[PDB]
Amino acid sequence: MENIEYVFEDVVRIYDTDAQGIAHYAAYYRFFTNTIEKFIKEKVGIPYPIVNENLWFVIAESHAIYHRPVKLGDKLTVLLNPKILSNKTIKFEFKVLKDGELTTEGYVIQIAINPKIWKSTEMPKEIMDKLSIK
Amino acid sequence: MENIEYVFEDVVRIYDTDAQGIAHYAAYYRFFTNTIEKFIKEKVGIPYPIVNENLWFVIAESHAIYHRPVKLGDKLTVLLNPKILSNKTIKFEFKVLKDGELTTEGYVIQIAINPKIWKSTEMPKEIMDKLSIK
Amino acid sequence: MENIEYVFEDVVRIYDTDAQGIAHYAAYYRFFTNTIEKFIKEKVGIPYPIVNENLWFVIAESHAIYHRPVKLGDKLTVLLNPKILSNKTIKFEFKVLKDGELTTEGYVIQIAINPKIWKSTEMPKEIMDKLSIK
Amino acid sequence: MENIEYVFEDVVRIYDTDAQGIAHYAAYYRFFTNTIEKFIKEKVGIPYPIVNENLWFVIAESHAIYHRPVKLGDKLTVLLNPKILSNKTIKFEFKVLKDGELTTEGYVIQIAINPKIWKSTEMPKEIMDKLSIK
Ligand SMILES: CC(C)(COP(=O)(O)OP(=O)(O)OC[C@H]1O[C@@H](n2cnc3c(N)ncnc32)[C@H](O)[C@@H]1OP(=O)(O)O)[C@H](O)C(=O)NCCC(=O)NCCS
Ligand SMILES: CC(C)(COP(=O)(O)OP(=O)(O)OC[C@H]1O[C@@H](n2cnc3c(N)ncnc32)[C@H](O)[C@@H]1OP(=O)(O)O)[C@H](O)C(=O)NCCC(=O)NCCS
Ligand SMILES: CC(C)(COP(=O)(O)OP(=O)(O)OC[C@H]1O[C@@H](n2cnc3c(N)ncnc32)[C@H](O)[C@@H]1OP(=O)(O)O)[C@H](O)C(=O)NCCC(=O)NCCS
Ligand SMILES: CC(C)(COP(=O)(O)OP(=O)(O)OC[C@H]1O[C@@H](n2cnc3c(N)ncnc32)[C@H](O)[C@@H]1OP(=O)(O)O)[C@H](O)C(=O)NCCC(=O)NCCS
Repeated sequence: MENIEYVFEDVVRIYDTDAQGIAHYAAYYRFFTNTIEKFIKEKVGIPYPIVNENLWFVIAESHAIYHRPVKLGDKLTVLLNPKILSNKTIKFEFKVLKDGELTTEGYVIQIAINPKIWKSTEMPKEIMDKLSIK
Repeated sequence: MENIEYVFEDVVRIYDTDAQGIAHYAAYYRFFTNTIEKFIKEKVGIPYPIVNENLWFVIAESHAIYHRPVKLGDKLTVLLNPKILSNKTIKFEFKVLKDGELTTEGYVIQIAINPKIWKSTEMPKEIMDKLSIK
Repeated sequence: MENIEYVFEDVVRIYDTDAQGIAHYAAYYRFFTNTIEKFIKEKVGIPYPIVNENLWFVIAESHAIYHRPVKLGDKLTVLLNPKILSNKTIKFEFKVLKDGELTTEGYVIQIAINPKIWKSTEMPKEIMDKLSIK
Repeated sequence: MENIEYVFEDVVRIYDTDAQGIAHYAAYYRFFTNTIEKFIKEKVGIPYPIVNENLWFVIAESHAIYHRPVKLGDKLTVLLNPKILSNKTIKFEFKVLKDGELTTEGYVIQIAINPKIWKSTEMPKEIMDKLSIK
């Protein structure tokens, strides 16, 4: 449980599926959004992706490779590997597994911005400090 | 085309379906949201449901009776009957049809609010004036 | 563990909100589906809303009143009251609370069907014996 | 009508946004799915992503870069560039513009499959003859 902040688990529900009977594009975002939110909560102690009126996180890039399908009722495990690319950027890599078998892998790059001017902004030292602890 | 502001048509797409192969709960909201937005645009000339920083519309109540299923690729027609219940409230009744055959009917009650205090607020006369014209 | 099948807790997420800063129409479906799904699992011990190839639950009617908004981060408690209307239809009444104040109330009505012919069907006694308790 | 199959226009809706006041991850799927669906209809004359019981398209990989945000009400133009990678896989590259400035770029890769066995399958010549034009 030492790395538990990097592990998120849940089941595929009706609203994660479309008529092809497999999880859909937006369902993977719920899964990886839940994983990043927990991580930040437990590692940093702050809300995500809206931290405050002067600091938000927005997605600058996204990628996913869907190796295998996941169906309604599958218990998924998501594994997170955050990489701090700068005082403005984080790549959250993730893997999705069913019973230890990889189904999906990808990443999202998020940028810290001050939403009032809507430009990128350097993350406070407190947050960087928390983020550097494995 | 005189009542065209009350008529909205579109097809059911992949993302309106879940694994039961029929349109899902949120897909009807896209359909009825598109219908109300067009109506307000053409009848009133303003954006919806966020009109400005001092005036928004939020849903206070909703109802739907789903008589028949709609499937991927169905061309749906939505018919709107707005009833102005007060200077603060509108019931947007709707019907959904496939080839003239009713599939769905319901309503949403929307309230005008000033979001800065988050309380109900009376709609300007200009808007009421526009809304009263059939 | 008194009435624990009937109580579900959840938290408002970024994907539950729209630009009005509050939970949107589909979010409430997320909440009540989770509540109903959990109830069925614990009380009947079966999957929901697709039980098997011959037995599905489909929504016939939905209703909600939104007394108060819920926002990103709020924790919520859904209370369920299943009402068995017939050998084949259930009305799942629900309330949403926040810090123990009522924010939302509603119901969905669900009907058991055979999806191969798409007509409603009596719930098996297996299932009805278990639902009939409590 | 030069390259009209490749151009799609859409508008950002309330259901395309989250509490950050901008279009969210799934919204972009809404846009590019509509773009791809329209292209397939006009170029090949078939439904997408479910062509028939023996032929579906499923996403194998997705990628996007979000240069600029889009907001509620913005009109958008999606530009499509289909690249045929094999007898069974297509890479649908896309750009999103707003007031003719680049906001977003990406691709999804789609594979033709038989869903009854769930293995990839060569696209029929009917379909490939039509896709191969332009
Ligand atoms: C259908 C599926 C199993 C593919 O089945 P398969 O036939 O066993 O897959 P293969 O690995 O043989 O792929 C077939 C071809 O596609 C190619 N392919 C797979 N991924 C590719 C990609 N990312 N880019 C380009 N080509 C790709 C393979 O190289 C192979 O090429 P080939 O013509 O040289 O043989 C697929 O992996 C799948 O079900 N993925 C799940 C998709 C999903 O759930 N999508 C969710 C989107 S939200
Ligand atoms: C499956 C469906 C066709 C019902 O099929 P059916 O068997 O032909 O339907 P019936 O009209 O005979 O309904 C069966 C029973 O349910 C009852 N019922 C239907 N709607 C009801 C409701 N709103 N409240 C209470 N009971 C209801 C009927 O009165 C009937 O009662 P009975 O036991 O006295 O015979 C259903 O109408 C349907 O497919 N609706 C589409 C649902 C859908 O697309 N849901 C989308 C949700 S987002
Ligand atoms: C904004 C909100 C608090 C209303 O604030 P309020 O100032 O207390 O508004 P009121 O309760 O006095 O109601 C406004 C008026 O419309 C009427 N009204 C409210 N709900 C109604 C309903 N469901 N049907 C018909 N009329 C209704 C009221 O009677 C009142 O009329 P009145 O002044 O003549 O008495 C509202 O309850 C709310 O925030 N709801 C939650 C919105 C939400 O989260 N939903 C969207 C998610 S899908
Ligand atoms: C806020 C926004 C304009 C960035 O503003 P900006 O101040 O110009 O930020 P920059 O372009 O200088 O990039 C910020 C930093 O992160 C880096 N960065 C940006 N995108 C990156 C990416 N995709 N991968 C790795 N690093 C990246 C930049 O190189 C820069 O680092 P630097 O200062 O060392 O050069 C951003 O482009 C944006 O609004 N994107 C749209 C967000 C959105 O709508 N997406 C969510 C919907 S799903």
